[PDB]
Amino acid sequence: MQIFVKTLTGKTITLEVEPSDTIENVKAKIQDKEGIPPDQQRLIFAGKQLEDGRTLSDYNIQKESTLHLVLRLRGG
Amino acid sequence: PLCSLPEGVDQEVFKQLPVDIQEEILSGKSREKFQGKL
Repeated sequence: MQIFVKTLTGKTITLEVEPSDTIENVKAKIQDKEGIPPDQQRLIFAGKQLEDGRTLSDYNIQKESTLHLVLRLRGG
Repeated sequence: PLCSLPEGVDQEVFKQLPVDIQEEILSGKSREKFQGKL
């Protein structure tokens, strides 16, 4: 299933993931798409942020899920 | 409080995000993509 990640700048990013995969896999994709590390990369679904220590299905991440990428605390 | 938004910010995405993210961007922190406009 492909999900769309809309960043704060309204930037949609299509990522090919599965309901069995883990958030860590979804985040990695965004890296090869935009180029943001897991330290500044943040996910938003169901009105709450997701963690790398969980599965997509855990957050009820269905197909064409409308994800939201947010910038995490950064040095500068 | 969406009076102070970053550059190229998406209102739709802003009002769509949780209060946690709305307060993080409002504080003027977490800026890696672009450089803050101080």
